[PDB]
Amino acid sequence: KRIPRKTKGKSSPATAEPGTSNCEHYKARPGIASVQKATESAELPMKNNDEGTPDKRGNTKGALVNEHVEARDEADDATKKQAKDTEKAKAQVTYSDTGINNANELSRSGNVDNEGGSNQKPMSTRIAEATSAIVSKHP
Amino acid sequence: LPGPDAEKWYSIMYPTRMGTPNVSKICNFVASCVRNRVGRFDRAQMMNG
Amino acid sequence: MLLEPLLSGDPRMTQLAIQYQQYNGRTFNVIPEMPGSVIADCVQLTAEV
Repeated sequence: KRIPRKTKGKSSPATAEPGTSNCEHYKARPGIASVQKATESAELPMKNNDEGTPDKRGNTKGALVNEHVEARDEADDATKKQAKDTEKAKAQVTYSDTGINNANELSRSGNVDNEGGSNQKPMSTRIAEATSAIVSKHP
Repeated sequence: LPGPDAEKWYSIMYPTRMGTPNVSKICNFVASCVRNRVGRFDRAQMMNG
Repeated sequence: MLLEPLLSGDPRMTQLAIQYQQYNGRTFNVIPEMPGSVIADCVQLTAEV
């Protein structure tokens, strides 16, 4: 009854017991808590990729970056997080600086809209000037 | 186009966009013009996004 | 997330599938056989009403 919702909606002779007398004398040989610690991390779901997508307004909510430059930089970002989660200074499993050329790499940057053009101005903006190009005042 | 000024540019760029309310010479001309020949009509996409 | 990365690069589309070529152009295409929807036909029902 009455379940709360996380996301915004709209505007927003009795017993002699021969059974158990418990006393723990067994150790979990891998360990329960270790598998709990690992399986919580595995329980963490997939991280969203918000980038390059239209927002509620329409404008693509990605930052002003070059797409190959961001695609090279995201390897550095996940590499630094890899070094943080291995807790060593050099991330041994790195995602960049290999010998394998990836110059045609492209990621989903906010430089591009859905039509395939630049996103220097917002598109709600450029439609606002598109209709401001035709008005007529009082005679 | 980029830059702050974007208002009168569409009038100066796309002459067939306007209406032709009267018998002004430019209005007779824009009424004599054809219709489906303004704007984007051919793009060359290679990749998604 | 649900359905969000489809929102890039003309999401006007019909049905989706994934494929791969080996080396001489043998593009192995795998198309999922689309089941019928339960939201969409009710949208059709209320549109018919």
